[PDB]
Amino acid sequence: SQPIIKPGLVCIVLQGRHAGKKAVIVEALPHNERGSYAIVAGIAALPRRITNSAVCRGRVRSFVKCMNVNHLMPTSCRLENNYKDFISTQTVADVTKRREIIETVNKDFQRRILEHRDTWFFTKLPIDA
Amino acid sequence: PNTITEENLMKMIADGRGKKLVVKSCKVKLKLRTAKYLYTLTVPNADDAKSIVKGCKDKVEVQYVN
Amino acid sequence: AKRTKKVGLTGKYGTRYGRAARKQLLKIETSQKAKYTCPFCAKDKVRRTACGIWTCRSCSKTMAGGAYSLHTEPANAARATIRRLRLARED
Amino acid sequence: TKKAQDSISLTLTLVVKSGKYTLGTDQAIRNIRDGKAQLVFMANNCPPLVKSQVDYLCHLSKTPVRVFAGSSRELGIAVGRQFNVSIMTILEAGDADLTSI
Amino acid sequence: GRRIRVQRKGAGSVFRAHVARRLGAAKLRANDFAERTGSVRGVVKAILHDRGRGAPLARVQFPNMRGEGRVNELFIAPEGMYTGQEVFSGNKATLHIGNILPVGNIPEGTYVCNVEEKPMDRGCLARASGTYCLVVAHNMETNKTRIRLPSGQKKLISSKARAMIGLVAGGGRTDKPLLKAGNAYHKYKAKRNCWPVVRGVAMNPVDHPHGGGNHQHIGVSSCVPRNAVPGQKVGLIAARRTGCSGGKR
Amino acid sequence: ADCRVTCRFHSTYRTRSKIVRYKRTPGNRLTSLRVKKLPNAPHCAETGKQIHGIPRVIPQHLTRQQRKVSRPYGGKLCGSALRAHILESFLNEENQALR
RNA sequence: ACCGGGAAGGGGCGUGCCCGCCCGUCGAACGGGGAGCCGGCGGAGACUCCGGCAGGCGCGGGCGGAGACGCGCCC
RNA sequence: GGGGGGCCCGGGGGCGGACCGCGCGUCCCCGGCCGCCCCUGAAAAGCCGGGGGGCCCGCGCGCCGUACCGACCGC
RNA sequence: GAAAAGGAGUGGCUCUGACGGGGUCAGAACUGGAACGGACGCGGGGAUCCCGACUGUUUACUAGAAACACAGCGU
Ligand SMILES: [K+]
Ligand SMILES: [K+]
Ligand SMILES: [K+]
Ligand SMILES: [K+]
Ligand SMILES: [K+]
Ligand SMILES: [K+]
Ligand SMILES: [K+]
Ligand SMILES: [K+]
Ligand SMILES: [K+]
Ligand SMILES: [K+]
Ligand SMILES: [K+]
Ligand SMILES: [K+]
Ligand SMILES: [K+]
Ligand SMILES: [K+]
Ligand SMILES: [K+]
Ligand SMILES: [K+]
Ligand SMILES: [K+]
Ligand SMILES: [K+]
Ligand SMILES: [K+]
Ligand SMILES: [K+]
Ligand SMILES: [K+]
Ligand SMILES: [Mg+2]
Ligand SMILES: [Mg+2]
Ligand SMILES: [Mg+2]
Ligand SMILES: [Mg+2]
Ligand SMILES: [Mg+2]
Ligand SMILES: [Mg+2]
Ligand SMILES: [Mg+2]
Ligand SMILES: [Mg+2]
Ligand SMILES: [Mg+2]
Ligand SMILES: [Mg+2]
Repeated sequence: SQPIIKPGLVCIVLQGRHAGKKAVIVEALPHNERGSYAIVAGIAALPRRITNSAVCRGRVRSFVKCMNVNHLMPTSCRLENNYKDFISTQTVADVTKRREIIETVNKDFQRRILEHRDTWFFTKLPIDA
Repeated sequence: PNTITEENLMKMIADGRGKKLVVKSCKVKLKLRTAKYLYTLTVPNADDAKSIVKGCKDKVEVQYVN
Repeated sequence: AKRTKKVGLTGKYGTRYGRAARKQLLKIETSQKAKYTCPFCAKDKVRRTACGIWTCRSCSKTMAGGAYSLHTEPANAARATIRRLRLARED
Repeated sequence: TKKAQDSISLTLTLVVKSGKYTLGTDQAIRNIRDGKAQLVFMANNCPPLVKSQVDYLCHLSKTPVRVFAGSSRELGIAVGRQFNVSIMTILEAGDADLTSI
Repeated sequence: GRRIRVQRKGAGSVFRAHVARRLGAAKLRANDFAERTGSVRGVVKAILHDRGRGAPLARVQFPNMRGEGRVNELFIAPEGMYTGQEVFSGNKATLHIGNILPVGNIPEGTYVCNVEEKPMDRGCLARASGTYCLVVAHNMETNKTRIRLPSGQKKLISSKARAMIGLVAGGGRTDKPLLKAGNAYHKYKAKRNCWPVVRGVAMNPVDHPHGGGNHQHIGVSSCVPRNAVPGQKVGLIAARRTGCSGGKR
Repeated sequence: ADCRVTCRFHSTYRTRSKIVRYKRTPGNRLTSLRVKKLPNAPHCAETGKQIHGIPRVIPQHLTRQQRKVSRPYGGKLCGSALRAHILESFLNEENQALR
C-alpha cells in the first residue's frame, strides 16, 4: 500500500563490518544505476558498565555511510533528528567533512543517552545463544 | 636474499644497518650484507658512481671484476 | 537401442545366484537408486547416503527414512494416526 | 470450497494475461518496501525464516498477504511455469477482480 | 572331550564385540527438574551412521540447565526426523514425531519407540530398525500402562516411564537378500567373530556332542531338557514342539 | 643417463607424509625435495564450507591480521549464517512480545 | 596373588580469596609432529664437518569498501 | 545467462639467490565430478579463531642414535 | 553357451585417401623356391554320463576332493 523507506526510520544492518548494529536513515536516495541507496547514521560501539567506584569508558562511536537497502531490515521504531541539516554530500568523497561529521554525531548520541532517551535504539540486540 | 630500490639502500646505510658492500661489474651489482638479508641492486656504471661517493665511511666497501 | 530384455540392472550378476534372488534385487535395487522429492526443497533431488539416511542434493537437508526407500508404508500410517490423535486432544 | 477455488484459479490466470506481476522472493521484497504490491501470495512450504520476514514487511506497508493451499510446485503450475514459485506478487490486477483472495 | 565352541565364547578374548569407531551408547535424555515440571527444547544437529547398527542415530543439542553452555545427546532416530528440527522433552511436550513424553500422557493407539521398562532408566524397548510399541490402555487407579512389544507380548509398565513418538527408521532392511558369502563377511566384521559357522555333525566326537559316526547323523534326539549342564546343552533347548506346520493363529 | 636416486627419510615406508618430488640442482644432479601435506582452511560452524579470506597455512605461521575477517563472527560464520541469525533474533523478539 | 570408581582425590595466585568429581612424563625409530637448501673437502663420517644463503623457538637492550572482503592479554 | 568484482588453489613466471624450439607417451602428486556399501573408512598432544566479561640491535638452543652388511636364520 | 564349431588374409617396396602438428585406419600397383604372427610370445576341438549350484577353504612334510564353507530355507 505505502512506501516505508522514509527518513527517521530505524534499520538493522545485515552485512559488512557493522552487521547486527542499529542505524537511522538520514536520507532515501533516488533510484538509478547501481540500485538503491540511503545515507545512514548509526552507533558503532556502545558505552560499557560504570560502577560508582569514566570519561574514557562512557563515550559513543558513530558511523555515517551510504548503504544498499537490500542490506537493511527496517523496524517499527522511530527516531527524530536534525542530522540532514548538515549531511548531504559532505559525506561523499568529501573526506575532510566526513571525519568531523562523525564527531558531532557522537555528541548528540552522547547527549541523548544521559537524558535516557530512545532506550530501544541504544540497546544491543542479542544473538546466537 | 631480495632486491631493493635505490632510495631504501642509503637509509639502511644511513642507519648503520650494513656490514659490507660489494661492487660487481658485468650493469653493476651492489650487494649489501645486513643482519637479516643480503640485498642486491643493479645499476649502470654511470649511476653507481654517485651512490658510492655517498657511501657511508663507516661501511666497508670492496670491489670485484674478472 | 535396448540392451537387455528382462534382467535390467541385474545383468551385472551374470548367470549366478538363481532366478528368485535376482527377481528380488531388481525391485529392491531400483528403489534405492531412485530420486525422491525434498519434503522442503520440493525438488526431486533426494538420494540415499547410507541405510536409513537420505539427503537433498539441493536443500542439503538430511533426513531419516527407510532402508531402501524414502518413506515406508508403516511410517505413513503411523504419522497419519498420530496426527489425528493430537488434533482430537484439542478441545 | 469448490466454488471458491474455481474463482481463485480464474483470477490467478487473469493477472498473467493482462496485468503486471513478479515471481520470486527477491523481487517481492524490493516491491513491498516501495509500496507497489497490491497483494502477496505464498506457498505452504515457504521457508520459515523467510515467511516471517515477508509478513513483518507486509504489516508495515499494509500490503495484504495470503497463503495459497499447495506446495511451491502447485503455484508454479497455477500461474503456468515449469519451476517452483515460493512467492508471487501482484502489481496490477488488470482484469482480475482480486476479491477471490 | 575338549571345551566346545559355545563354552569358549564366554571367556572373552576373540569373541568380544568390535566397538572401535562407534559413536557411543544411545539413550534418552536424563529426567531432571525442568522436564518433570515442564518441557525442554533441543535441536537436531546431525543424522549419523553407527558401526554395527542398522538404524541410524541423531545428535541433538540441549541447553545446559545447571550452568552455561550446551549438552549433546545421542538418540535413536524416529523416521521422519530431519536436521534443524526442534524436539521437546518433558511432561508438557506435545504429540509430534521425535518428542519424549511420559507414557501415561500418550493416547491409546499411538506408535512409540525406545520405551523405558522402569522410570528414568533411559530406554530399552523397541530400539531396532523398523520396530515400535503400541499403547494399549491406561489403568488410572493403579498408575500402570499396558503396551504391546514387537514380539506381540503384552506388558505392564509404570505411567511415568518415558517414550519417543514414532517408529525406528531404517525399516525394511532384512527384505534384501544377502547374495554372496562376501556380503555376510562384511556384515559380521562390524559386530563380532561369529561367522562362518561349522556344523556339529561335521566334527569329531571330541569336539561336539553331535560328532563322529560312519554317516553324518545326530544319533539321539536333539531336544535337550532345560536343566542340562554347560557343554551338554546343544541342539533344541526345552522345545515345546518341533516340525513345520501351519494352523497357528 | 642413469637418474635413479636413493631414499631421503629415516625409513623407506612410503606413508602419506613421506612423498618427494624431483629437481635438478646447479651442480647437474637430481635431488629429492619433500612435499608437505597442505592443511585445510577453517570451515563454517553452521554450514561446513571454507571460510573466505584465510590461506591454507597453519595459523602459527600467519600474522594476527592474516588470521581474521572484519565482521562480527568473522572466522566462525560464513556471512550468510550471520544474516540468518540476525533475522531470527530480531523477529522472535517481535513475536514473543506484542503478539 | 588376583579383581576394582563411588573415596573428605588440586589448582591459580599475592596475603588472602577465588575456581574445581575421579589416574598414567606406560604403549608407534612406518600413524600425529614448529623449522634446511646448494657447493666443497677426507683412507674410512656427512641433510651432522667447512664456506655460503635461509628458516624455527626462545631470552635480554582503528582504518578503507556498496558488498563479498581488504589493511596485547586473561578467564 | 550477460556485464563488472572477491577468496582458495602442494603450481608457473620475472627479479634476486647466481644455449634455442616442438612433440607422443611413461611414472608421481594434485583437481572437479560421478559411481559403490545390511562395509560409511582412528585418537590425542599442540596451535588458532569467535562471543561475553576483566584488563631495530644482540645472545642462546641441553640429552641419546649415526661405521659397515642381505657379514641375517637354517650346526 | 561363444574364441562354439569352422573359413580367409598377413613380408618388402612404390604410392594414394580420410581425421586437427600427429599417429592411426582404409585401399592399390610392383616384387620374391608357391614366403611373411619367418626368432620370441601364444586355446587343440567336439558328443555325452556321474558328483558338487557357483567364487572361496583344507590334511605345513604321501589325500585339493564328491570333504568344509556359502547365500537361501526351516525349527
Ligand atoms: K571338556
Ligand atoms: K576336557
Ligand atoms: K566340556
Ligand atoms: K577347546
Ligand atoms: K580365552
Ligand atoms: K571367524
Ligand atoms: K555350516
Ligand atoms: K554323530
Ligand atoms: K581373588
Ligand atoms: K602407543
Ligand atoms: K606404528
Ligand atoms: K613416531
Ligand atoms: K563465538
Ligand atoms: K653417518
Ligand atoms: K606389405
Ligand atoms: K565340495
Ligand atoms: K575367481
Ligand atoms: K597324504
Ligand atoms: K592334500
Ligand atoms: K582343486
Ligand atoms: K575339509
Ligand atoms: Mg572329519
Ligand atoms: Mg562327548
Ligand atoms: Mg610414552
Ligand atoms: Mg613419524
Ligand atoms: Mg659412507
Ligand atoms: Mg651410512
Ligand atoms: Mg565345488
Ligand atoms: Mg575353485
Ligand atoms: Mg600332505
Ligand atoms: Mg598334494
